[PDB]
Amino acid sequence: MQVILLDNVKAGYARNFLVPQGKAVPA
Amino acid sequence: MKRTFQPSVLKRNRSHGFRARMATKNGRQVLARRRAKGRARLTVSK
Amino acid sequence: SRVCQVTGKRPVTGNNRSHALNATKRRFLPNLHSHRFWVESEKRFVTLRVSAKGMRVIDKKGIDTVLAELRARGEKY
RNA sequence: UAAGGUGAUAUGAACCGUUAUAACCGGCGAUUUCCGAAUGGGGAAACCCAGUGUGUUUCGACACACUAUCAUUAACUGAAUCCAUAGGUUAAUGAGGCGAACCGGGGGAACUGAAACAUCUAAGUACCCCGAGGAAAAGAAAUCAACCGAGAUUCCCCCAG
RNA sequence: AGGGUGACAGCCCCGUACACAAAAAUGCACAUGCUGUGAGCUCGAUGAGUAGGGCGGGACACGUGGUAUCCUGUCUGAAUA
RNA sequence: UUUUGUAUAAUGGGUCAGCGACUUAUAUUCUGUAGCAAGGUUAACCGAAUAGGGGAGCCGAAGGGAAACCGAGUCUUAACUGGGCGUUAAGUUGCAGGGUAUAGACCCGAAACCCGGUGAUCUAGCCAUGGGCAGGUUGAAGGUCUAACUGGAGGACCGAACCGACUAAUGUUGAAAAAUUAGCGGAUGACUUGUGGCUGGGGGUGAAAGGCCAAUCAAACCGGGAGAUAGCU
RNA sequence: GUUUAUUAAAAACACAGCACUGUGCAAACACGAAAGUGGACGUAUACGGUGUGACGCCUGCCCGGUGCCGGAAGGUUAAUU
RNA sequence: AUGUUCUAACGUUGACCCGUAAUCCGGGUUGCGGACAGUGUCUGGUGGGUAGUUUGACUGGGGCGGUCU
Ligand SMILES: [K+]
Ligand SMILES: [K+]
Ligand SMILES: [K+]
Ligand SMILES: [K+]
Ligand SMILES: [K+]
Ligand SMILES: [K+]
Ligand SMILES: [K+]
Ligand SMILES: [K+]
Ligand SMILES: [K+]
Ligand SMILES: [K+]
Ligand SMILES: [K+]
Ligand SMILES: [K+]
Ligand SMILES: [K+]
Ligand SMILES: [K+]
Ligand SMILES: [K+]
Ligand SMILES: [K+]
Ligand SMILES: [K+]
Ligand SMILES: [K+]
Ligand SMILES: [K+]
Ligand SMILES: [Mg+2]
Ligand SMILES: [Mg+2]
Ligand SMILES: [Mg+2]
Ligand SMILES: [Mg+2]
Ligand SMILES: [Mg+2]
Ligand SMILES: [Mg+2]
Ligand SMILES: [Mg+2]
Ligand SMILES: [Mg+2]
Ligand SMILES: [Mg+2]
Ligand SMILES: [Mg+2]
Ligand SMILES: [Mg+2]
Ligand SMILES: [Mg+2]
Ligand SMILES: [Mg+2]
Ligand SMILES: [Mg+2]
Ligand SMILES: [Mg+2]
Ligand SMILES: [Mg+2]
Ligand SMILES: [Mg+2]
Ligand SMILES: [Mg+2]
Ligand SMILES: [Mg+2]
Ligand SMILES: [Mg+2]
Ligand SMILES: [Mg+2]
Ligand SMILES: [Mg+2]
Ligand SMILES: [Mg+2]
Ligand SMILES: [Mg+2]
Ligand SMILES: [Mg+2]
Ligand SMILES: [Mg+2]
Ligand SMILES: [Mg+2]
Ligand SMILES: [Mg+2]
Ligand SMILES: [Mg+2]
Ligand SMILES: [Mg+2]
Ligand SMILES: [Mg+2]
Ligand SMILES: [Mg+2]
Ligand SMILES: [Mg+2]
Ligand SMILES: [Mg+2]
Ligand SMILES: [Mg+2]
Ligand SMILES: [Mg+2]
Ligand SMILES: [Mg+2]
Ligand SMILES: [Mg+2]
Ligand SMILES: [Mg+2]
Ligand SMILES: [Mg+2]
Repeated sequence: MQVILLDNVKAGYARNFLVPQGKAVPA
Repeated sequence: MKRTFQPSVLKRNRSHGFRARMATKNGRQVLARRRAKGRARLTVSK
Repeated sequence: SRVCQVTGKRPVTGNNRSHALNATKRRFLPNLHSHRFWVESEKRFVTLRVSAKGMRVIDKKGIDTVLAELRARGEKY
């Protein structure tokens, strides 16, 4: 899953941590 | 000797009465069949 | 019921087939999971019962678009 | 429309009417108990018991209307929890139940045939379930054809056992 | 036509052919008012967890067969004139 | 009727009256008959039309070969002296009939299998809430190692009600689709009983007999698949 | 005590007692496509299953077969790739 | 590819708060587990627990024996 770091990953890393914690958003 | 029919009006009405028939879809189908046949007495109630 | 809230995937029927081609009825169930989705626009978690396929749909389309579809179908969340 | 009439078994009684409110026929209205989706709560159907509001009362009571549930929408209110959201309340709109077939969909046998039987058959039939309409469904080519062409869907006869 | 009448009726009776009729409600087909629906013309645009694939099933007259095509429970996954 | 064979003491029929079994549809073949004839005939449909239109088709006038293909021939084979099938028999459409096919397919008849319902008012187990057990015995623990006295245990004892059902006789088109009479077992308990409740059919329940689940049980009843199928009578 | 209501009441079933065995609790186990519910508002001195059947004296030898329990060197072996 | 650690998916039939008159359910807070468990699809094993069935004929009755070209 492509993400923009705000602070390619496994979909679960994005879905359940990075995006909810406000650390990234999808590309 | 004790025979099979031992009448109780309360048990009769609870087992087979109008409201017992109306309480389930299959009981309502009984009433629909008996209305379609043209029964004078739909249930044991009356 | 075993229904994906995103895709509407539900149990379908088919056959088990033996080596001797004996057919017995079976079901195929969706790969359903209850999952808490972060909805940034509401600052809230929304739990959906979703197929694994529905989770890929959410990843692609985004949770806001999917929940918009859910509201317009009368699908309560 | 009328010289007759008050449905039947079914006579009688007491009457109504004969130039037009006798009766009879048709249109539109009025009335329309109780049970039943039954909907104010309950219930062993045709019963038992309420709340609220008006109005009447001769103080004993009395009448009438409203009060189900769900969905949607709107307003107001409103947690854990800050904003909130869930929740709550009221109003409006709709639904609900029934019905022979036909129709679309979700499920789906077995006997039987195979001269046994398991693949296969019976058959996507019977049956159960959901939903609709006067019909339904389908439908305007990511279709066929064969280098020539056709031009959505549906139904009938062929092609062909 | 048909039915009735004390046996079998064109002319006894009720009808029948034919010719007419609506205060009221209502179907329909027109015409003409009114509310919303908004024609036409240049210029774009052209349906993605989709098509396709692997696994399991089902549907196609077609039983997996050398098996196209359709549907999809599961895992994937394009090009987009 | 069935049989090698029936007066047969094999089957069926008490009698009468009424009803009761080779059908229908569509395909296909053959026969008869009618029409037309190297042709015959139309289907749906159009038509107010039993008319008329409609020849899409179908059958026939050519076969041989697996086929390409060739064609009164063709196939076989490298090729036939040959050999196989063909060539010198009129068909076709109605109408009637015989047979066949698919359909319940001459009629009646299973035991069963499947699907959806109805049933625990009988009975089995359980749940809740009420009731019942005359009369008479025995004398545990305990109490005040043994004595007296006291005490009142028990799936304890004898025995009515009550619950059962061991034996015999009767009855067996019964008084009764399970009883009556004389005797018999339990009778404070793992007891018995009223009312109500719960468990549902490959399911229940069973101190277990395949017992019981409404006079039905090695898979209830009712309706449906259904005219199941029946090489049998 | 129980049993074949309606030809069997028994030596059959049950039984207290005994043993094996499972079960650490969201127990095993059972009814349920599931949610749940029983087990149990119990917790190994408990609960389920199995066999035996008061009590007394006892209960010998066999683990090759079939189960069950434990093991994991080696062989073989699925989808998948 | 195995192992440790982590928390954020997921589990909780621990505690507490709220909806709330509620021992269901949901939301919240927190503890404990934790990428395990569990579920879907696929797949090997096991599977009279359950189901559909098969289990020949001749024969001096049938069976047993014998036989079947
Ligand atoms: K079958
Ligand atoms: K057969
Ligand atoms: K006449
Ligand atoms: K796909
Ligand atoms: K004979
Ligand atoms: K005889
Ligand atoms: K014929
Ligand atoms: K002929
Ligand atoms: K020749
Ligand atoms: K002829
Ligand atoms: K026939
Ligand atoms: K049964
Ligand atoms: K006895
Ligand atoms: K052993
Ligand atoms: K937690
Ligand atoms: K896991
Ligand atoms: K088995
Ligand atoms: K012989
Ligand atoms: K003999
Ligand atoms: Mg009510
Ligand atoms: Mg009411
Ligand atoms: Mg409706
Ligand atoms: Mg057969
Ligand atoms: Mg339509
Ligand atoms: Mg072209
Ligand atoms: Mg006469
Ligand atoms: Mg397009
Ligand atoms: Mg395609
Ligand atoms: Mg695909
Ligand atoms: Mg393909
Ligand atoms: Mg495939
Ligand atoms: Mg297939
Ligand atoms: Mg003889
Ligand atoms: Mg003779
Ligand atoms: Mg003789
Ligand atoms: Mg004689
Ligand atoms: Mg005789
Ligand atoms: Mg005979
Ligand atoms: Mg006789
Ligand atoms: Mg030819
Ligand atoms: Mg005693
Ligand atoms: Mg008894
Ligand atoms: Mg006696
Ligand atoms: Mg005694
Ligand atoms: Mg006694
Ligand atoms: Mg036996
Ligand atoms: Mg019985
Ligand atoms: Mg059976
Ligand atoms: Mg049938
Ligand atoms: Mg029959
Ligand atoms: Mg005894
Ligand atoms: Mg007996
Ligand atoms: Mg006896
Ligand atoms: Mg529990
Ligand atoms: Mg024993
Ligand atoms: Mg078997
Ligand atoms: Mg069968
Ligand atoms: Mg058999
Ligand atoms: Mg034999």
